[PDB]
Amino acid sequence: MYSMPGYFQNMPTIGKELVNPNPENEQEIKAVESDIHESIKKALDAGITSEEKLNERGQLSAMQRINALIDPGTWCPLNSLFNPENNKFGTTNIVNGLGRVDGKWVYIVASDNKKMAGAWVPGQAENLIRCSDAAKMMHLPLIYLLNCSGVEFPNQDKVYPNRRGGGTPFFRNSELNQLGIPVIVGIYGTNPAGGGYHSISPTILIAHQDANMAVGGAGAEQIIAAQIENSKLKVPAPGSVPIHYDETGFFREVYQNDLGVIDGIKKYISYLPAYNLEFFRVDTPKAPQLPAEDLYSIIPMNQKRPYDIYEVIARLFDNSEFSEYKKGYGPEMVTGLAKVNGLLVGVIANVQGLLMNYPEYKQNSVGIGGKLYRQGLIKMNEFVTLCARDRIPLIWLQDTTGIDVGDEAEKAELLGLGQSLIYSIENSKLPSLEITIRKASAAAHYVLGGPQGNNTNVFSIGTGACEYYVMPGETAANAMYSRKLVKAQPIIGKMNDMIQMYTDKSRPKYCTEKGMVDEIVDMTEVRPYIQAFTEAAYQNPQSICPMHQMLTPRSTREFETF
Amino acid sequence: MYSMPGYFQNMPTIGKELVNPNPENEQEIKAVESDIHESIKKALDAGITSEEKLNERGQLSAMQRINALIDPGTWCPLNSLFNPENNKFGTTNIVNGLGRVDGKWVYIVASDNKKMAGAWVPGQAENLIRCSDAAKMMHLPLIYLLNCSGVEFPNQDKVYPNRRGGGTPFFRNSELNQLGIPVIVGIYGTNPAGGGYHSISPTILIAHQDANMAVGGAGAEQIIAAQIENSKLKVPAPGSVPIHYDETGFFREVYQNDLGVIDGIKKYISYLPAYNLEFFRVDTPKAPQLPAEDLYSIIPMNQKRPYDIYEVIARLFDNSEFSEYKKGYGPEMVTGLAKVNGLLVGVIANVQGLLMNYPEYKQNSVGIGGKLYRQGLIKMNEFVTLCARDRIPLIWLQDTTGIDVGDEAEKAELLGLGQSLIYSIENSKLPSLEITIRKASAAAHYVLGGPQGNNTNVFSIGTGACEYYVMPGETAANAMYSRKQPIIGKMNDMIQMYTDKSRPKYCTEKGMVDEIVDMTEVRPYIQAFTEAAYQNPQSICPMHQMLTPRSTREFETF
Amino acid sequence: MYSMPGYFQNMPTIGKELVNPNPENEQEIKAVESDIHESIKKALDAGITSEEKLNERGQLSAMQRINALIDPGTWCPLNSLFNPENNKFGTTNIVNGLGRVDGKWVYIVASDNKKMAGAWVPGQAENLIRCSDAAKMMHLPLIYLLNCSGVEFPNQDKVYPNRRGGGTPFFRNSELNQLGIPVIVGIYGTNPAGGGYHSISPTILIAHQDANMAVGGAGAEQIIAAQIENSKLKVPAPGSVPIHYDETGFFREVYQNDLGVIDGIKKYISYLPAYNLEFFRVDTPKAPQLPAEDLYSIIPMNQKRPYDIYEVIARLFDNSEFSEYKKGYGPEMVTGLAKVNGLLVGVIANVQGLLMNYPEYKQNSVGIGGKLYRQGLIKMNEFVTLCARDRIPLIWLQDTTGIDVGDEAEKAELLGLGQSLIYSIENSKLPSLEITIRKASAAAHYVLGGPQGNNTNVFSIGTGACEYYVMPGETAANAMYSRKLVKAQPIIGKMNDMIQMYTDKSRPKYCTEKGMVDEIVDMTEVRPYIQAFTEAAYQNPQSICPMHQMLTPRSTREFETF
Ligand SMILES: C/C=C/C(=O)SCCNC(=O)CCNC(=O)[C@@H](O)C(C)(C)COP(=O)(O)OP(=O)(O)OC[C@H]1O[C@@H](n2cnc3c(N)ncnc32)[C@H](O)[C@@H]1OP(=O)(O)O
Ligand SMILES: C/C=C/C(=O)SCCNC(=O)CCNC(=O)[C@@H](O)C(C)(C)COP(=O)(O)OP(=O)(O)OC[C@H]1O[C@@H](n2cnc3c(N)ncnc32)[C@H](O)[C@@H]1OP(=O)(O)O
Ligand SMILES: C/C=C/C(=O)SCCNC(=O)CCNC(=O)[C@@H](O)C(C)(C)COP(=O)(O)OP(=O)(O)OC[C@H]1O[C@@H](n2cnc3c(N)ncnc32)[C@H](O)[C@@H]1OP(=O)(O)O
Ligand SMILES: [Cl-]
Ligand SMILES: [Cl-]
Ligand SMILES: [Cl-]
Repeated sequence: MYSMPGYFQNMPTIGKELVNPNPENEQEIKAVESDIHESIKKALDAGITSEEKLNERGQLSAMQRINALIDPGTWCPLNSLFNPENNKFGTTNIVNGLGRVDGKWVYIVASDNKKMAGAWVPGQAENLIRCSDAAKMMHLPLIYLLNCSGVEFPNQDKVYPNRRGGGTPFFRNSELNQLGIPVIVGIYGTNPAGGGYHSISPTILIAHQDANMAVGGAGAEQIIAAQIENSKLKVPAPGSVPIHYDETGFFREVYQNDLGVIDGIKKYISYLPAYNLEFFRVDTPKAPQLPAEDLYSIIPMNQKRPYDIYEVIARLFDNSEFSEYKKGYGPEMVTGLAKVNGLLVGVIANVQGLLMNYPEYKQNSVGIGGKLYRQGLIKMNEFVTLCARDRIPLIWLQDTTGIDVGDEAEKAELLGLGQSLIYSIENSKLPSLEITIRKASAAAHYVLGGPQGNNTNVFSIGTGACEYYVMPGETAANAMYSRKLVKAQPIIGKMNDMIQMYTDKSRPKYCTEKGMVDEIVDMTEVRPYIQAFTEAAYQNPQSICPMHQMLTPRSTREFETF
Repeated sequence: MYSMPGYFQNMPTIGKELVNPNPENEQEIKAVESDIHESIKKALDAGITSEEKLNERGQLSAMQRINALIDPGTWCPLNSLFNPENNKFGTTNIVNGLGRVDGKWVYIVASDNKKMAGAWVPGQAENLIRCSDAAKMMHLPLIYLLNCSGVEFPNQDKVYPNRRGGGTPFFRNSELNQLGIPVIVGIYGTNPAGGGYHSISPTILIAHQDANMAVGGAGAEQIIAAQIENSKLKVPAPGSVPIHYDETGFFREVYQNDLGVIDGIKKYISYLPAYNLEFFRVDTPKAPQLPAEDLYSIIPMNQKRPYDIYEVIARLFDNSEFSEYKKGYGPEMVTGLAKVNGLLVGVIANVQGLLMNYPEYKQNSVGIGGKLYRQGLIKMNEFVTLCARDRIPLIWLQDTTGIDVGDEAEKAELLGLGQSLIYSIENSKLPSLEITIRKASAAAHYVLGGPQGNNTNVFSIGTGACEYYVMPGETAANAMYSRKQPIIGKMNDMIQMYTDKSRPKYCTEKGMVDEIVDMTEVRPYIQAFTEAAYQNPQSICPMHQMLTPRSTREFETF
Repeated sequence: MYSMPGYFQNMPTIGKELVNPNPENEQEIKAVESDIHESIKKALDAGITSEEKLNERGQLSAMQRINALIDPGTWCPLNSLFNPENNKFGTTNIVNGLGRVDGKWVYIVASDNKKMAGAWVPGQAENLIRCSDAAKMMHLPLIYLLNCSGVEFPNQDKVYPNRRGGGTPFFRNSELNQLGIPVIVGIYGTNPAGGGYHSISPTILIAHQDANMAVGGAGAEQIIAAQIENSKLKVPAPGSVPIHYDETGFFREVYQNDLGVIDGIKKYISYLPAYNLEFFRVDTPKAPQLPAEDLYSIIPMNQKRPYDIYEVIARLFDNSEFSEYKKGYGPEMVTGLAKVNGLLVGVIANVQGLLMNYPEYKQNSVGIGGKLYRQGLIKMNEFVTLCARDRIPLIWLQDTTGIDVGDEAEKAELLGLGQSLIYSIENSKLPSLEITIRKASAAAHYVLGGPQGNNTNVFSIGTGACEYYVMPGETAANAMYSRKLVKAQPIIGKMNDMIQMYTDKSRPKYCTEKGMVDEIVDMTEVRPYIQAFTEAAYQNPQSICPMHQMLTPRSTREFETF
């Protein structure tokens, strides 16, 4: 039932059974993961109105609405801890990520109605753009579970104006619509002004019977007097159901309770165009042959230690199968085709450890795994270009310390080749996933399908072993202060300040808090995200290459045989 | 020598000669303007290495490089005071804006080498994106005068990572290239890592003979020892001319001094495709019939005072001519075609003052100028859609206090119609200029061709009479605290804080508006924008195939 | 003054000095060329009104207007002999091709006012579409020297209706405009209805003082009476200058005579955006090191004879330099980068002669040059894909007898690989030139950047040694009638009818008459056309790859060294 099994089935298998577990390493990784989960929990529960109080007066929390909406176990939260401005509640007042609904993947945004009635808080605008961007790049339906009181008044200057403030998503919703990507909103509670526009910008509007959307809402001693004297009229909240259902017909449908709204959304989701993924499969979905739990021993928290990348790839992709492009050329990178629930993806991943007698442009040299050289860069360039032609999404597994430096490296074209890769990625036009296994550092972070490719990277996730910095604090301390040491003790103070500050500001939690990485995910959650991404990417792709017309597999084969 | 003079020449003229100057108003506006210029000056001069010291060792400052590059008097700086993170030096370490080069408009980005050798500072990445974005939307060549030491080490966490950090411009440069928009870099001084990529991402590389671009540069007591012992070798800065000219050939050309580099850039700029603007003209360029200085009396700093928008439009556009679309329908807005150096633009501007017997969906009502109603919204929708079809760039003059509120307004479809306008703008696909005359407030700021339309708004500028807020502090204080003595404290805290954080300078510092420009600089920017937009447009509507003028005429006669 | 001389300058040189001329071969080719020129001459001079009579009453012929418009010696006519419907005059009543105007290449269409006042004749619509298509694909300004009386009344059914009839160009002109490509028209003489629309559809209208454009023009015994009684009024031809200049302002400018109109057009052409080609050069323009006249000896008219393709490539491209991609892999094809007036092009060309010990999927086999095999097809696929990424236009030199047949070939994926190439070409999105050196046959004609790629092939030209057929008449005779032999003299009659008919209908002149190839060009005109194409393609390209970000040269180098 599949094309070209000779190419796409029974690929080389990779990975060993884990013979030597590392409980202490596992304990270190799980400690990071636990801290993320506790922080996510503490953040979701924060706010003046609890889930309990919400339920008492007939409303569901953001997570209850999501869990009601999605197929159980398909929640891939993104930006859970995103809090670039340090809001007290620890979030941006939206919950967002990928969920599956009766088999259809959709991007989900839910207003956190526990916190200031879903108000726009600092950082929210940016958070929201990352949502509509992901949807845009994947051509994936965007679902708003809206309960939004608009601009948080004290912070208006940070949430109301500017190119990428609270007004932007409404343009982004129109762009999704114009690109042919539907937006569905469940309207809950009071949605004035900023909330109103969030209500009116989507394609389909499903309202709670008590909900409203409006250009403006109901919002010294006389001021208190006027309030009760203007409340005794029982004048209705502007733009309630009798207005936007009965008069304007802007609300297409109206339900009695939150779960009704969710059902309405489900119905409209069921209307949306989506391939049966079977159409794009080259194999029946198969689990990896090696357990993901091993990743807790395989990927070392001791950043000085290498590890075999193949052991990671064997645990993330179907059947631990892998079809490497140009094995032996560019030994610092692994580039090859794999399968995620039967679907083709291109994988690009750093190789760790020492590389004897390499790179070829240096005499008597040893290459450092995690670094990028001429062959690695050209190989990736070719591979990205091949995958682009073939409409094969790229998954980048980053663990990098940069492109090789020095005039020998410069003469090898390395700067040009790294940028050539950037060019290749931008030319690819396909949605891409970036997974930071450990190190995201140097310009290599950018060129390795980094999140700086705003047209291609849908989002990025990291494991608990991950860290982000320009370069290690010690290298940066030398780079920053060495010459000032020769100009002239307060300067060595500054150097230790720097080494410390680089450690502090490169910890997984901080990184995702600032959004350098969208989500820290458990080692056992990496594949689930890959699966969510790949299936979302193949749901309604905007371009097709028939398998028998794909070049990547052919060029791969030829490099093997010729 | 022009198509359809019956439509495009001798349009109705508008505006009166200013009979009653307002010296006190003028003084208030000019005070704001003076404070901007002084702040811009103080910011450009800040940094450890002065223009003087730069010149002594053979280098030009960012502004010297720009002024050498551009036709004199064509500098339209943007983001002069942009400093969202409050860097001490007051800037993002880049100077940027529109300049003209031998008649060709180009977007210019110059590294401020006065400050940490042009290092990436907090806010810079965002600043840079606004540059490549402007270029992208206008299909305008982007010029880098590069002197960039890469990531500022202490602030690496704010300048190195993330979707829109320092790595983003390199993708943006590839996108410009792939969209067919050339990037030209003059490479100066040391450009390692972050600087290297800024050097290598553009289309054309012109290098100073002492310059370098590299993946990585040269960058307890032993550390100082190793330095002098590693400096005695006189080992060359990685990726210098002998490497990137003589070996890789990545530097296409190499010059002896800064002005040589500038000449190289000029030569390559001269290679770039550009219409003679005469091609798109419907008239010979004419100054307005009324002086711009009048704007200092016309546009009131007293925000409670109205003014006649037509008096502004008469002073910004060629010959004070204006061809209004649907005059009398949607009286709260003026929408119509005008001319900027002979080129057609669509103008959309708020009308101020009371509007007797309006809106039509209310009994015995008076409409507030600066607000948006059913007819205004539909009219703008139609006008934007018409101009889009006709490939006519839109210039929005904002002075707004929002769309009308209340259930009567809701039944009039107002929410839907504001969003419909957002849809129309996004559908338009053309580059657009937004000018905040005074008030940028409410969702109206967004729908009136706001900078939130990231695919259409190239950038936005404001006059000294401008201010940005969700709503006035007093209205916000009621909205925030009404339902709730420490509470009246908070309300005055809010009214004050809204005043503080809505002043022109603050607004542009945060980048809510890209530049505060002098009243006499508004037209120059309009001229820069329009001419840049018509230089190499990606789409054409022949004048005789334009709908806007036809539909306009028909509304007048039928 | 150029990027990366190490890659782009001092490429390997190719080709030998011609030691053994072949005068008889030369004579055979030049005979074909002479017949083309005579036919083109006879066609241009045909019509009831001569150039002499035109000049007497103040008008220029199409060729006079073109020659006036263009830089001398830059005329590249296309479709000179295009006459699919066999019109008596031998043409489609338009003259078209590429001309250069003060350094700017433009596509030119001129109404043949010698023939029924520039009326729409059968085949014209198609001819016109090829013009707007070329302009569209190259993003090249389109110039109309219009003198058009609209639909030829007796042939209205063939020139007026249908998806690709006389109304289509007006839509095509709007599409060019919407794509950002300007159309300039010089309006001459009477242009009613069909002519009117041709006048009004362009961007810029320059009128002759006596010209008109109109929805409708002035057009038993009483009918003759009404004519003189309706002519005595001296009622002006509808839509003359007083109307379309003085009233509507549709004519932007008006000139006294034909050369004035041409000067108007020149002025507006001077307004058009165009790179100085220096911007895209990687070298200073250099002539080939070997003379093109040699082509008359090199390319054999005896179709059974091979020849060295390198000798052709050495004579068509700058300095006889060539940078071959994957030399030794896919030995049946040459694919590599070359220079045309300093500008990078990708060249793909058939290798002729026997290929010992090939293809690799057959035991004890000899490959036929001119045929396509696994490595050739994969190589081309890669090369096209590489050049697409790099924004390097492709020039295909076709001399082909098809992809290899048989189940061995089928197992080698040949069908899929040929179609993969079609996919690659369509993915390339760049303008492409196709030159038929000799044989355009089999599906190979299609996959080798054939004119069937309506989004990529701007047009196609052929030498006098060229010929087009599905397969040779003798092979086709067997294929058609062999089985009808076994089933059963009238059948061998039919076989000779076929062999003859295939010869007749595959001669260069017939081929271009039908438009299978757009123009038969002299051996010494091939490079000029390449030069016209390349410079037009680089004039205002819609996409750029910076040289230091180009992959083709890097991947080429690596295949050479690794
Ligand atoms: C261009 C766009 C501009 C804008 O968006 S302008 C902002 C317009 N927004 C409003 O008018 C909202 C006024 N709010 C209500 O009516 C809000 O009670 C509401 C009607 C929702 C919600 O009222 P509830 O009775 O349902 O109370 P909740 O538990 O859901 O939350 C209310 C609580 O959250 C906080 N809250 C709610 N909205 C905001 C905001 N916006 N900012 C800061 N804090 C907020 C505040 O502590 C509120 O207390 P009160 O003021 O006493 O009601
Ligand atoms: C992904 C990309 C990552 C990156 O970009 S990593 C950053 C790589 N950058 C470097 O290695 C630059 C090291 N700098 C030099 O060699 C720099 O002297 C330099 C070679 C330029 C410039 O040296 P000059 O001798 O020309 O001195 P300048 O007046 O131009 O400015 C130097 C001065 O500016 C400041 N400066 C310069 N660069 C930086 C930076 N980057 N951060 C903070 N502050 C800086 C600093 O006070 C410097 O003093 P010293 O350290 O004593 O030289
Ligand atoms: C959807 C679009 C539909 C259409 O285009 S409908 C066609 C509308 N066309 C007309 O009405 C053209 C009528 N022609 C004139 O007025 C034409 O004399 C004319 C005004 C040009 C040209 O008249 P001239 O006096 O300049 O004579 P010319 O030497 O340029 O050529 C005229 C000659 O060409 C021939 N001719 C010209 N036009 C046509 C056409 N169209 N078909 C066939 N043959 C034609 C014919 O033999 C003509 O002889 P007359 O009929 O005695 O004038
Ligand atoms: Cl790097
Ligand atoms: Cl509003
Ligand atoms: Cl074939």
